[PDB]
Amino acid sequence: GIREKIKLVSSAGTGHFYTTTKNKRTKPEKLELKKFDPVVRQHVIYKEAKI
Amino acid sequence: GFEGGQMPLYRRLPKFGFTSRKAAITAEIRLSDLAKVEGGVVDLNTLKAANIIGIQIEFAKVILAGEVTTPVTVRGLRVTKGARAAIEAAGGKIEE
Amino acid sequence: GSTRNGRDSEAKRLGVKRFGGESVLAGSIIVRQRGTKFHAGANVGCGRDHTLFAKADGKVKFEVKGPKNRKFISIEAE
Amino acid sequence: PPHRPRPRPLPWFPPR
Amino acid sequence: PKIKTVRGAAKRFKKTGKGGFKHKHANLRHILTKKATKRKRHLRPKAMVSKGDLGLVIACLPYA
RNA sequence: GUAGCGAAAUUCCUUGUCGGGUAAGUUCCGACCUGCACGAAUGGCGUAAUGAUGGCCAGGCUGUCUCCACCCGAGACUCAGUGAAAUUGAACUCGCUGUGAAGAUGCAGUGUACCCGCGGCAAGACGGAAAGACCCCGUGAACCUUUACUAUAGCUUGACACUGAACAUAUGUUCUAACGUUGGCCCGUGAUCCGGGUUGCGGACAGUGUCUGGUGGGUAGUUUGACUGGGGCGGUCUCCUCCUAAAGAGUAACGGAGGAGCACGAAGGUUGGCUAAUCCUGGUCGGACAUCAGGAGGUUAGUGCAAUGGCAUAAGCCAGCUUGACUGCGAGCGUGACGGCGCGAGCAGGUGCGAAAGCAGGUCAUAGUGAUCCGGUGGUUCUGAAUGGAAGGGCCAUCGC
RNA sequence: CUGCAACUGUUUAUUAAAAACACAGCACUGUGCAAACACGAAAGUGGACGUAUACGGUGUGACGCCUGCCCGGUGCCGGAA
RNA sequence: CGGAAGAUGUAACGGGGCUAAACCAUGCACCGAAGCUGCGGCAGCGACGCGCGUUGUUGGGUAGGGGAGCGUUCUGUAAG
RNA sequence: GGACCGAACCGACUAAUGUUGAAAAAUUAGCGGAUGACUUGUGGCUGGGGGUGAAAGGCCAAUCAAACCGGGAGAUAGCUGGUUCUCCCCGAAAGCUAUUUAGGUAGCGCCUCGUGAAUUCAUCUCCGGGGGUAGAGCACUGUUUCGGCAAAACCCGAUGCAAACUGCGAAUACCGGAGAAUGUUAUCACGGGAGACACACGGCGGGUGCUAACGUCCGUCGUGAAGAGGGAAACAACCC
RNA sequence: UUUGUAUAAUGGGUCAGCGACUUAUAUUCUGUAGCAAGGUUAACCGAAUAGGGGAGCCGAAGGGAAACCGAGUCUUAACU
RNA sequence: UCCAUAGGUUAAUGAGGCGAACCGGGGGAACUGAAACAUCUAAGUACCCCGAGGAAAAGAAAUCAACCGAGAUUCCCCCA
Ligand SMILES: [K+]
Ligand SMILES: [K+]
Ligand SMILES: [K+]
Ligand SMILES: [K+]
Ligand SMILES: [K+]
Ligand SMILES: [K+]
Ligand SMILES: [K+]
Ligand SMILES: [K+]
Ligand SMILES: [K+]
Ligand SMILES: [K+]
Ligand SMILES: [K+]
Ligand SMILES: [K+]
Ligand SMILES: [K+]
Ligand SMILES: [K+]
Ligand SMILES: [K+]
Ligand SMILES: [K+]
Ligand SMILES: [K+]
Ligand SMILES: [K+]
Ligand SMILES: [K+]
Ligand SMILES: [K+]
Ligand SMILES: [K+]
Ligand SMILES: [K+]
Ligand SMILES: [K+]
Ligand SMILES: [K+]
Ligand SMILES: [K+]
Ligand SMILES: [K+]
Ligand SMILES: [K+]
Ligand SMILES: [K+]
Ligand SMILES: [K+]
Ligand SMILES: [K+]
Ligand SMILES: [K+]
Ligand SMILES: [K+]
Ligand SMILES: [K+]
Ligand SMILES: [K+]
Ligand SMILES: [K+]
Ligand SMILES: [K+]
Ligand SMILES: [K+]
Ligand SMILES: [Mg+2]
Ligand SMILES: [Mg+2]
Ligand SMILES: [Mg+2]
Ligand SMILES: [Mg+2]
Ligand SMILES: [Mg+2]
Ligand SMILES: [Mg+2]
Ligand SMILES: [Mg+2]
Ligand SMILES: [Mg+2]
Ligand SMILES: [Mg+2]
Ligand SMILES: [Mg+2]
Ligand SMILES: [Mg+2]
Ligand SMILES: [Mg+2]
Ligand SMILES: [Mg+2]
Ligand SMILES: [Mg+2]
Ligand SMILES: [Mg+2]
Ligand SMILES: [Mg+2]
Ligand SMILES: [Mg+2]
Ligand SMILES: [Mg+2]
Ligand SMILES: [Mg+2]
Ligand SMILES: [Mg+2]
Ligand SMILES: [Mg+2]
Ligand SMILES: [Mg+2]
Ligand SMILES: [Mg+2]
Ligand SMILES: [Mg+2]
Ligand SMILES: [Mg+2]
Ligand SMILES: [Mg+2]
Ligand SMILES: [Mg+2]
Ligand SMILES: [Mg+2]
Ligand SMILES: [Mg+2]
Ligand SMILES: [Mg+2]
Ligand SMILES: [Mg+2]
Ligand SMILES: [Mg+2]
Ligand SMILES: [Mg+2]
Ligand SMILES: [Mg+2]
Ligand SMILES: [Mg+2]
Ligand SMILES: [Mg+2]
Ligand SMILES: [Mg+2]
Ligand SMILES: [Mg+2]
Ligand SMILES: [Mg+2]
Ligand SMILES: [Mg+2]
Ligand SMILES: [Mg+2]
Ligand SMILES: [Mg+2]
Ligand SMILES: [Mg+2]
Ligand SMILES: [Mg+2]
Ligand SMILES: [Mg+2]
Ligand SMILES: [Mg+2]
Ligand SMILES: [Mg+2]
Ligand SMILES: [Mg+2]
Ligand SMILES: [Mg+2]
Ligand SMILES: [Mg+2]
Ligand SMILES: [Mg+2]
Ligand SMILES: [Mg+2]
Ligand SMILES: [Mg+2]
Ligand SMILES: [Mg+2]
Ligand SMILES: [Mg+2]
Ligand SMILES: [Mg+2]
Ligand SMILES: [Mg+2]
Ligand SMILES: [Mg+2]
Ligand SMILES: [Mg+2]
Ligand SMILES: [Mg+2]
Ligand SMILES: [Mg+2]
Ligand SMILES: [Mg+2]
Ligand SMILES: [Mg+2]
Ligand SMILES: [Mg+2]
Ligand SMILES: [Mg+2]
Ligand SMILES: [Mg+2]
Ligand SMILES: [Mg+2]
Ligand SMILES: [Mg+2]
Ligand SMILES: [Mg+2]
Ligand SMILES: [Mg+2]
Repeated sequence: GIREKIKLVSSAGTGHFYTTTKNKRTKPEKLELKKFDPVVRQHVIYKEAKI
Repeated sequence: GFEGGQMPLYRRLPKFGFTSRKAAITAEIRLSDLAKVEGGVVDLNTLKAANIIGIQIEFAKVILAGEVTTPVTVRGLRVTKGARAAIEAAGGKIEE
Repeated sequence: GSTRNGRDSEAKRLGVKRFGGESVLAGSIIVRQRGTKFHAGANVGCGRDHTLFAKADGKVKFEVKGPKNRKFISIEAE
Repeated sequence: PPHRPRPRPLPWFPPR
Repeated sequence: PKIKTVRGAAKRFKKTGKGGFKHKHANLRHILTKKATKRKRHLRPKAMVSKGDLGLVIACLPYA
């Protein structure tokens, strides 16, 4: 039980977020993925934030 | 509700929703009820006098249920699309 | 003394659900299996857990094809 | 070993 | 005296047209990150109480 | 762990060993020390006297006994009078061997036995008596304990109130007028109560109220699991894989064996490519085994982690580009008592890889988990207790113990 | 001859009289008097018409010879920057 | 056939007894149940014709479900 | 003089008796104290989580780890017992799952009553299926015995063993389709009412145990349970 | 009461008398009667088992957490 | 203690005690239910105490309502 929960927040400023987990020791760099934002209905960049 | 000690059904399921106060003072009127008022003017007060809706009802909707033969003037009530057709077909008119 | 055993898992109800000649609707599970003891033939799909399911209405048909003598399940559109 | 206690008396009760 | 509603049951079940009951699914309050989206999406809509359970529900909600 | 004591009111082994006593002594007395597990005021060691106190020995004495006999009285027994009790399904109520809710008057087979009293005896009627006190069980009870849980009287701390004035630098000293007095004297008064008066002594202290931290078995209410070849002790309790399991599914035991309570932004997606172990032969350092070449071999390898089923079109290995580990849904189906859990073509939106057909809603598959309530965070074309707002509630997403 | 308790006492009315309780003696400790302490929402009362050679609590248990080491734990006492 | 000992009494064919009245084989007779058939009767369910007839079939039961009744006291019918 | 012996008086160490007693604690013979921390009369005070206790949880009106009387009160009792007239029809279960659950209870299964929809369901025949059991085998995973070749293993042979071995593999069973005949509609759905969730033995397939148990735990069928009659001397569960 | 009792498991000495599924209200289902897209009144008034009293209640519409829409509605940007 | 006050004496008037329920107020359980139990329940019940009357208590809006309005208290039926 080392992987901590994180939220990936939309860059579209919709407030929509996905959640996932992350090994913060091994991979300290912030996760950044293009994901579908259903509010704007577009693939936008999602960036890591605190759960 | 007791099931021998197993979490009962009404406890293992989540609560949901809230109760509207506005719903309590809202009523539905059938077309069949429009003929039961006195004068041929269906308003909130004539519906109450005719014992169609309760005394504390503030809002009422006429819905397409039953038939309306006579012409009636509906005043102040909401009316469904289907009910509007039926009332106007019977020679009535809907006043906002 | 005592025992160090005494454990097992729930039975998973695997196996053939629809046998040869049975008429199935599309979507119907034909076999539940760990790994592909049977392989998907015509009009049969393989799910992520290697469940074989009908992709069309028809009759289930088992058949052995190939040099390895692999068991295929297919749906004969009927 | 013994399977019974040695017999004892009961307390007095109004008899009838 | 009047039968009393089990008030907790009345907050969890609502009677439908043909006289069944709808309820919200369990398992969508928390610990959501680990659950598949498909699983969660299927828990969102209200479901109907099953045959085995109706008797229990009806007993709890005499004025439903 | 000293002095002292020690097989002891303490020594399990143990009737320890040695000595004394007896014909013979698991007890007794004296020692030894190997004190299972003595030991100094929950006192150590001694100790005259005392004891309806525990142990052992001897003299005397004896019907305690060898082994009983006889006798005197009171009953027993018979007659007259009076006249209970426990118990009791019904009885025409024998032995034996077998049978059988497994120890028979009552069943089977068989043996024996004319009907009925009276005195006696207690082997049986699982005799009478008391809904077993042992043992277990009940989400019974009581009382007791404590560093069980939760409270709480009491004790204690500070804040505010009753409670004031000077002075010096929140703290101290001084003051008197609140307040205290279980000091003295006077009066009510014939009164060691009480009140008033005068005076002294304390004095804003003490003390009391409200609030507050600590302490609190002093007291109270309670809790203190289940399974179990009785209970306890031990073990176990959810999930995954195999076997038991009787060639569909399912299938028990405190049956036989192992695992889980995760990992991974690549170990996911896609496109293109690729194919193992082991051994043999030769070769710098180089050896049984490193890397190189060829041959045999044919998956005996590999698969993030158990086991099983799978895997070459690889699900195994390598590289490029990526975020489908998408959002809304879902014909149909599997599996559960239910809560639930699982598989899923296809449809819409938007995406990645590929020339394209296509493939992609995580991972070869099956473990890696937890309902509800209460609460948190973000969003919201819902609600908003006269009205506009807002709080609060709902809905969607998500989190916590 | 010997265990235990010094002794006289006390005790389970109704299965235990004892080696148990008490005891004189010993020690520790609290208590300055409106005493500590106890009964009592309180007033009061006992302690005591007593005053540390007194009173309460606790342990030990005549007498003789004696009563060793440990203050880490728990309590109590004291300190306070 | 021996191997082969147990406690109240034969007591390890139920007994008497048996040399078959034992065992094996084959056969035919008979006995034997509340089974089956015969005769008479009752009831349930269903056909079939018009409540009745004809006919098939069914009728062991604990928990328990369903159906139909008896009788008791009291009220009306009953100042009968 | 809490001194000695010993009556009264106060106690209560031993034994016998008595034990539906003469007596709900005594009698008889012995026994301890007997100027004291003695004993006794009369009156008084202490009250129930309270008293009082030279301490035994003793005693507080024959009652004491919380008196007695009345009340809350018909406390609660998942436990035991008991539950009253008649006839007719059908007729279980002693399983699964969950449970501070295990002798309780709940959903489901099994019973009954009612309503509704199918030539629904069952038996047999034929047809289409998957199987990995019995058996067998030994390439595989392990195990085993002996040989022939060799730096004494492999290679080359012979021989066994396996619940957790399979290069093989039945009978049955199960799923589906078609067809006849027969059957109390026996199948399915919904609704009213349950009971039951201690099972027993016998056969067959097994785990466990000693291929011990009238043992224990599963599967499956039968009987008992809830079933009388005949047989097995007698004998729920065996035979008819 | 039990898997199972002649059981040596429980209970009853016998007789007579008494002794255990009730009552109220709510709710659901069945039967039956009335009326029927309607049905029915409560308290109360009334000398009135009449009559009045329709306050109410149930039903004739649902969907949605809700606003709201309505033979549809919810879900969704939108549904095959 | 100088006035005074406390105190004292006499007179007049009244009170006290009892009572089945009902009523207002001061105190106030536990068993029990929650299938244990502590919040909660039982229940402001039982019980104790004080007071009062033929009744008691309550009562004449610093009340509701919802932009329309109502018009003290008490009791009954609804709302539920
Ligand atoms: K010794
Ligand atoms: K010792
Ligand atoms: K001590
Ligand atoms: K001493
Ligand atoms: K003595
Ligand atoms: K006989
Ligand atoms: K005889
Ligand atoms: K006898
Ligand atoms: K003064
Ligand atoms: K002060
Ligand atoms: K305490
Ligand atoms: K067992
Ligand atoms: K046993
Ligand atoms: K990849
Ligand atoms: K890749
Ligand atoms: K002695
Ligand atoms: K001594
Ligand atoms: K004595
Ligand atoms: K004592
Ligand atoms: K210490
Ligand atoms: K210390
Ligand atoms: K006296
Ligand atoms: K008491
Ligand atoms: K008494
Ligand atoms: K059940
Ligand atoms: K039913
Ligand atoms: K082999
Ligand atoms: K069996
Ligand atoms: K039968
Ligand atoms: K029994
Ligand atoms: K008995
Ligand atoms: K009813
Ligand atoms: K009706
Ligand atoms: K629709
Ligand atoms: K309580
Ligand atoms: K309970
Ligand atoms: K309890
Ligand atoms: Mg109305
Ligand atoms: Mg398995
Ligand atoms: Mg949520
Ligand atoms: Mg010795
Ligand atoms: Mg010796
Ligand atoms: Mg001798
Ligand atoms: Mg000695
Ligand atoms: Mg000692
Ligand atoms: Mg010392
Ligand atoms: Mg000491
Ligand atoms: Mg001593
Ligand atoms: Mg006589
Ligand atoms: Mg016998
Ligand atoms: Mg005789
Ligand atoms: Mg005798
Ligand atoms: Mg007896
Ligand atoms: Mg008993
Ligand atoms: Mg306690
Ligand atoms: Mg309690
Ligand atoms: Mg247990
Ligand atoms: Mg199987
Ligand atoms: Mg099988
Ligand atoms: Mg089974
Ligand atoms: Mg992978
Ligand atoms: Mg507002
Ligand atoms: Mg407001
Ligand atoms: Mg000795
Ligand atoms: Mg003594
Ligand atoms: Mg003495
Ligand atoms: Mg005694
Ligand atoms: Mg005695
Ligand atoms: Mg002592
Ligand atoms: Mg003999
Ligand atoms: Mg016959
Ligand atoms: Mg017959
Ligand atoms: Mg006949
Ligand atoms: Mg019959
Ligand atoms: Mg019958
Ligand atoms: Mg003397
Ligand atoms: Mg005495
Ligand atoms: Mg005497
Ligand atoms: Mg004397
Ligand atoms: Mg004791
Ligand atoms: Mg007494
Ligand atoms: Mg008590
Ligand atoms: Mg009560
Ligand atoms: Mg009772
Ligand atoms: Mg029958
Ligand atoms: Mg639980
Ligand atoms: Mg075999
Ligand atoms: Mg059970
Ligand atoms: Mg059982
Ligand atoms: Mg069984
Ligand atoms: Mg067997
Ligand atoms: Mg058995
Ligand atoms: Mg056996
Ligand atoms: Mg039974
Ligand atoms: Mg029979
Ligand atoms: Mg028979
Ligand atoms: Mg017979
Ligand atoms: Mg038994
Ligand atoms: Mg019998
Ligand atoms: Mg008998
Ligand atoms: Mg009997
Ligand atoms: Mg009994
Ligand atoms: Mg009896
Ligand atoms: Mg609606
Ligand atoms: Mg409770
Ligand atoms: Mg009066
Ligand atoms: Mg008044």
